[PDB]
Amino acid sequence: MNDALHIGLPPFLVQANNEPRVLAAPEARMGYVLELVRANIAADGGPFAAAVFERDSGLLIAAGTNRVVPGRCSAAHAAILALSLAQAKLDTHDLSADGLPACELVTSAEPCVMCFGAVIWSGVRSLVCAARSDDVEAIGFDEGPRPENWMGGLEARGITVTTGLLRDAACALLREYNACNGVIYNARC
Amino acid sequence: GHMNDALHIGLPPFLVQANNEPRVLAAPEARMGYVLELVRANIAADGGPFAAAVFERDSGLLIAAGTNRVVPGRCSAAHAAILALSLAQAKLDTHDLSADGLPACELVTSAEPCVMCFGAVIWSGVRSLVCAARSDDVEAIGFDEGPRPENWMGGLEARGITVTTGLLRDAACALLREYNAC
Ligand SMILES: Nc1nc(O)c2[nH]nnc2n1
Ligand SMILES: [Zn+2]
Ligand SMILES: [Zn+2]
Repeated sequence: MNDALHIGLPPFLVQANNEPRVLAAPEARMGYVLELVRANIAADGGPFAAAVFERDSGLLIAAGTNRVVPGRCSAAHAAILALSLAQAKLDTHDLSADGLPACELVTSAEPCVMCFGAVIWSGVRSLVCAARSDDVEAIGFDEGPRPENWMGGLEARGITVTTGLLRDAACALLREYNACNGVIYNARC
Repeated sequence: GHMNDALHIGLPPFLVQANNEPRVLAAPEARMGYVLELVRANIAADGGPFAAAVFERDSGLLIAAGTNRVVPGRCSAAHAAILALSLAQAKLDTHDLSADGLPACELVTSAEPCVMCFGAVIWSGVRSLVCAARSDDVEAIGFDEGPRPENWMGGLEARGITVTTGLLRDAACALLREYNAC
């Protein structure tokens, strides 16, 4: 659309944002996010996904995935779509606005510099990641020149940080995606 | 606004018009001038005092323009640079503005990008960034730039994006000051 910023969502992602879901444990939240990653890969997207949850209830607010290529938008990273769709559902730019419960971002990989800033501005009070930055860059993706000690930057910003949650599974998905990135047809892929 | 099958960021009349009107501005100040014009209309359209536009670096052909639409759009990622770069990619049918066969693109923005936009610029494919107001000018009216890397400018140049700042700074600050006063 030339009259607005329009990022369509693949069916699976639409399903994820339509069906009520509650996941109490961190492993439960991250496990669901990893399901979206495999499904995004199957839906022509990057091996990345994230979701916004109510930190104290585990209620899924919104889910997002990498749609850069099919979306014709380099700003379409998982964290950004998840944060935006969440803000659109709660009808506010601040997920920390008076009246709403604390929000948490559960992302399959540590945020690049762009999404890093996106998180700080989002209003979320917590960030939980799976794959470390080195894991993402090991298969080719660039995290960008994030400020030094970005983690300490978030905490000082009142944003608690956690990483490595279900890292092994997150890494397995990053590597299978990489094992198909090529152009030579692979029936196994 | 809010949707189920998509993230839809509506645009106000003037911005829609700006994204569909033929406009070729060769000189740098010409481009920055138009952009500051968008700032004003945006302020009147309930948006923040920020705007940007992507241009064909050498011909000055306007490709797309964006403005801060955070509050009215209920989206903290809706900064001038994000939308402009995003709508430019939409109009050129690609996520990479440096794609082969595509002309070099430039993002003329009213204020220096925040840590977030900093990254968007890097992943956008643009090869040039021209800014009017400086970071301290932005911070001087209550707008945060977030924790950017040490020497974000060198960070952009190291990646093939030449940076120019201070262009029409004074004219842009007058718009920042007025926005702040109201
Ligand atoms: N710092 C800052 N804050 C916003 O909300 C912006 N929108 N556009 N550019 C912007 N820059
Ligand atoms: Zn990112
Ligand atoms: Zn910004």
